[PDB]
Amino acid sequence: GALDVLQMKEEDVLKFLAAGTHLGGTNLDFQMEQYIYKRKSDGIYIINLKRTWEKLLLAARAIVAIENPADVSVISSRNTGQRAVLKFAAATGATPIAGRFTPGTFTNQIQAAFREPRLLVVTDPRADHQPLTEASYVNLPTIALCNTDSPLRYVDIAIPCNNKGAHSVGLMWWMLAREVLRMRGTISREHPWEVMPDLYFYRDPEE
RNA sequence: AGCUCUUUCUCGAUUCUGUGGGUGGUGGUGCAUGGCCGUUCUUAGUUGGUGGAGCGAUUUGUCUGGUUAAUUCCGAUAACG
Repeated sequence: GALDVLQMKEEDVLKFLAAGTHLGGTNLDFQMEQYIYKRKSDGIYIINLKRTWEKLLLAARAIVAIENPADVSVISSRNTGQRAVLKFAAATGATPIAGRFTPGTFTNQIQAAFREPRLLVVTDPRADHQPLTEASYVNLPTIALCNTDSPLRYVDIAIPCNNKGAHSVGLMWWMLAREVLRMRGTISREHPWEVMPDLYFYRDPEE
């Protein structure tokens, strides 16, 4: 949005630059091309950082529009997102799934794990492909974190970022939790937040 | 064998006689059947419900690999129980 109260600050841009979020792959799909700045002299694509913040605020404006927070479902089958989705679901009251998704969880009405959500958020479209393709049987809207070579086939909001691993995946979930809590009125739009980004990251060498 | 022939005593409504109808049969059909037994077959095999795939007969589950006397376990996984 145009508003100064929604503008991206210097201190967020430095946190993007320090985590590698702007660095894509060596390949580009034709659906992702509008999110790209340029290709480097070494064959790597640069993701446009202002495009990310608009698509992330549009995603937060979808997540705030659900009146019961337990109706939102959150997923990661790769390890680099598992701590991050568990912390996101603690900060705001969504339902997490981590590890293997069981086929038929959304469509086998009798099943012990059966559930019926209103919104679905996924960490990587190529890896999390079962809950994406299974959402096509039940009228379920979708948000996803997309790299330059991600296949867009059932996602309705794609957020441009490096999703390969490490600090970049944890930072995106932390920043999405910050803005949903801000615009619902639970924390300040000006005072810094008490939760450090480093709480969401995956398994750097411990000692 | 009073079976039958000659003879001349005996019993007492129980039988005899014609028609209808029964009853019995190690008689016929095991290619009309039940029950029982043998064999395919001594091996590891077989099947619903709800979900997914095909216009359909059908299929997945019931598996690439390792392990076991074993569809026995581990694990993998559009299937779950």
